[PDB]
Amino acid sequence: TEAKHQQQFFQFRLSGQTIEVTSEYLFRHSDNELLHWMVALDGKPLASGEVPLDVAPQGKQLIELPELPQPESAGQLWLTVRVVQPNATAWSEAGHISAWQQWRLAENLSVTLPAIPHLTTSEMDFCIELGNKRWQFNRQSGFLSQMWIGDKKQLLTPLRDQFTRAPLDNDIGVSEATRIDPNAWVERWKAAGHYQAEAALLQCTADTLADAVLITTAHAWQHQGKTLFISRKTYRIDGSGQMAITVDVEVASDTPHPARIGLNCQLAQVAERVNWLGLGPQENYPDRLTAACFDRWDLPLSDMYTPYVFPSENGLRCGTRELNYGPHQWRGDFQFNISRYSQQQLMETSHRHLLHAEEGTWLNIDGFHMGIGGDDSWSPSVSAELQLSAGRYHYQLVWC
Amino acid sequence: TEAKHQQQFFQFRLSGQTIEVTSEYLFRHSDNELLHWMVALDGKPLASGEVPLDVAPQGKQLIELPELPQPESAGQLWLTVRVVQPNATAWSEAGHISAWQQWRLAENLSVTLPAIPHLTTSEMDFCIELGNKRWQFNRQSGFLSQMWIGDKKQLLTPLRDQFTRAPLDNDIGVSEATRIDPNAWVERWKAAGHYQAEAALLQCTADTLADAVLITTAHAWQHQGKTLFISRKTYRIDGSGQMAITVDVEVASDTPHPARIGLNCQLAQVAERVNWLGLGPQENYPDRLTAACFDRWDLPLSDMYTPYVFPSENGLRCGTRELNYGPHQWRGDFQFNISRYSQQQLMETSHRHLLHAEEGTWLNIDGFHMGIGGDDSWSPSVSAELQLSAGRYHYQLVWC
Repeated sequence: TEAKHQQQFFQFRLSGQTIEVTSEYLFRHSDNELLHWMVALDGKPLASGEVPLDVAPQGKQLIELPELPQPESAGQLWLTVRVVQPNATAWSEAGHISAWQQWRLAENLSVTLPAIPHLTTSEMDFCIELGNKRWQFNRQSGFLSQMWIGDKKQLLTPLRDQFTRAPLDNDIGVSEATRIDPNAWVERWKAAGHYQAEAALLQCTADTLADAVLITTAHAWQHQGKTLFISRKTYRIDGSGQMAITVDVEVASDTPHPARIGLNCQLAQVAERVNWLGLGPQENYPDRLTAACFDRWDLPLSDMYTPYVFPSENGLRCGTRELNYGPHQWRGDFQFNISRYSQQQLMETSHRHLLHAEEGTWLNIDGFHMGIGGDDSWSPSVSAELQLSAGRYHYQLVWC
Repeated sequence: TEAKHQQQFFQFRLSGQTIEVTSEYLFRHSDNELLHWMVALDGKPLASGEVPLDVAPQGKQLIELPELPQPESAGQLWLTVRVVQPNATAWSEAGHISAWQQWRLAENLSVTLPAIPHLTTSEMDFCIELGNKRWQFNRQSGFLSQMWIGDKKQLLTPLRDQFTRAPLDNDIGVSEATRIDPNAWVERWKAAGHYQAEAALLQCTADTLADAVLITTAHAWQHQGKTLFISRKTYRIDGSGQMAITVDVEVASDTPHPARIGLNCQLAQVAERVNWLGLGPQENYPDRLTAACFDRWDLPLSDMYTPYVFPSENGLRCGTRELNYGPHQWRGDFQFNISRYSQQQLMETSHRHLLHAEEGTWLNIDGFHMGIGGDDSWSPSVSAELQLSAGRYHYQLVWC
């Protein structure tokens, strides 16, 4: 689909209210083409229309959109156009989409303003109660170890920072089985000990505010006395049941740049659908997301796993502002994937048919994710602006 | 100096311990050239050496550095090389530097761990007392309005967010006085109301931790019912006298990208020197910083103001991890300028001789600063990666 979008024969430019369509056909007029446009406010459709394409080969057609309805709610307005072929051809069905493009329109930042959670202090854990719910923070590990909705535990594995991915074929960087590229990203990550790095708890305290509870943690990841990453976190659990998570990550400049900076947990839930506001229905990465579109997407959970024959990191969706899985909701500005296979099982399994679904749902939420490359697959091919080289990283997430 | 660095006739590459020098002379051997190298750990010199250059025209010389001393103190090791001409020529004195380059070496992230400040609540202000010191937060404006060291006030103007700069000639985008470019950055900033935008206080509360005090603020900047920017802040005043400031800024995607995202205040101090760990002795911008070097720099305060004949934003230093001015210290990862002229007076004064020094010191500390452009001066010339287009911005600062 990335190939389809980049190779599309119509190119689009949005002046202000005008869409300029350019034909990259050399010989045919656009005689089987219908432009559909839609304006949505973070997934919700506000306006839509249809305009027949009437563009010569290598020519341009100006399409003036009507007066768009400047809404009242906060959020980002998005314009999406798609060229549909209303007639079947010898090679395509009626209604075939041949080209599309999306733009941000006007944005309206929200300035609207929003019991009290109870903090139990044991020597081994911090427990925060609000209503039926509980949050449990292991004071020895420093991680949120368990969550309670009603009577039922929500996690099978604690919420923990993750800096690695199960390596893609581009990460592995081999074209002949007998020759290993020592500059390959997986060779550099393994030699740096990214997959072996142990978290050293630096700080984990709890403070009761007059409207919430604040858990502060700091961890250092180390391999052989070298600190690779430091993760500083604050968890703000308010009376409205939200858990605001702020993460500041420092990466040593001399370590190879990590594949991702995010969080990972094994949810106890196995739900059927994934619902979320972000880029594209399909899998998209920071290096490959131009074909994706921002919208509200809703797919079965099997659709969020790409069954590459050699298993690797897969199924990521970027630009996500909201993710819904069962009763849980995560908001912010993140990338995610979600599936029944941990990154460890993906990395250790040579064939997709040897994968087995693990008992809950593995959730990877990334503030930051490296590009996937692909200029070739036998040398480092992620461009320098798609590498996580900034050294300090910040992201915020809200879970309910 | 940026022109001197980019045009230098020796080019450098650091493999691992080896410096490869490439000559861009066509006709002369490097017969008046001495490479000086120095390794420092955040300004402090650890090792240094001298190596005569012996490179043919268009040739290469490999220089293997000795065993560098792997230090114990946290911080970033930096390698700086400079080519000096030991002999005078007809056009240069003895000791003339003709070329230089700096690299990051190994980094060691710090994982070391560090009374109680008293919070007065009035209806108009929050006041935090610790020792001799006081911090005052205007509850109606939401800003830190005054600071006390001993008996003496430290601010003449409250610490406030700043999203504008006094426009450069490239921002103004005019080459003929009769013709105004409506796409010029200053025209877009003025039409969007960046210079007129009024801060609307959303939130300002205070919470007393068991080791510090936390002031939380949120502001919205608006022009004619459009929210341009939202600034969310936390001020953490601990028992060690530090004030940790965290700022998260949201920018509306439909406003023109702001010239800077930072803080600005008028310090009551007028001190003689500026001392700081960051890029270059000279003024450097995100678009123009390759000639600068990371080191500890110490200049008179007049050296931090560039007296451009048409006054504009000037004197910024990027990549700064620590800034010292009188008894104050700011740490983090910021850009700053410091001078006796506010951005307003710089913007309103047509000639440098019409500037008058204001009573204290104007401090601008930027998390983020736009590039200055200069491909031409009569059209928009800041490249897209040097524009503040990310929409959400985070920076942290510590004032001590």
